[PDB]
Amino acid sequence: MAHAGRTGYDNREIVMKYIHYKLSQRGYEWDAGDDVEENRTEAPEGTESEVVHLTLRQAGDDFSRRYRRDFAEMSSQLHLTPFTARGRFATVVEELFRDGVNWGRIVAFFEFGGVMCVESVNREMSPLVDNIALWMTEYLNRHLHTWIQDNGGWDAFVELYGPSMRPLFDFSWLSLK
Ligand SMILES: CC(C)OC(=O)Nc1ccc(C2=NN(C(=O)c3ccc(Br)cc3)[C@H](c3ccccc3)C2)cc1
Repeated sequence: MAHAGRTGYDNREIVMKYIHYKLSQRGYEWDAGDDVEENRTEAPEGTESEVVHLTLRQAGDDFSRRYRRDFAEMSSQLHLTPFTARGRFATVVEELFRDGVNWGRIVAFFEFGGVMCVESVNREMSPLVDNIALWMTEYLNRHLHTWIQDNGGWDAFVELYGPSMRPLFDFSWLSLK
């Protein structure tokens, strides 16, 4: 069996943390159920897990900061709807893994869900924030679970998008229209 290794990250946390952070950046306070604003304990319990999120959230944030215009153009205009939001989410995701899955694309998947959350809050659709991120956890663990396991897991990604890893190659923008 498997025991002691560099693989075992909870996609649920990688998402919630990503959405919880990306949302705070836009001045949004997403209430992912668990709300404990009275425990400033930064104990070294899950330092490794934090990296997968820090390096990940930083990886996408770096690309977004460069193409903020292209993002704000599609985001600000992105027509969100709880009736076809799930359907559109798949369309954007399908493109991400349409030509194959790679650490780069995986970055768009996380950045994608973040945009929707920020766009939902604008249209007074906070409830969507929980639905969007939720679909990410399921999708990530549904299909992206195996692939990531064969791509050295988040461990490999962390090394590719580590803190020292200067601005390297980017992912093909999921041009949808
Ligand atoms: C974040 C990374 C992956 O970079 C991106 O490519 N992001 C990305 C790209 C395009 C859109 C768009 N969303 N669209 C939606 O209609 C839509 C609706 C609801 C939700 Br939830 C998400 C997207 C447009 C759309 C219009 C018509 C048909 C299908 C989709 C295209 C959104 C996000």
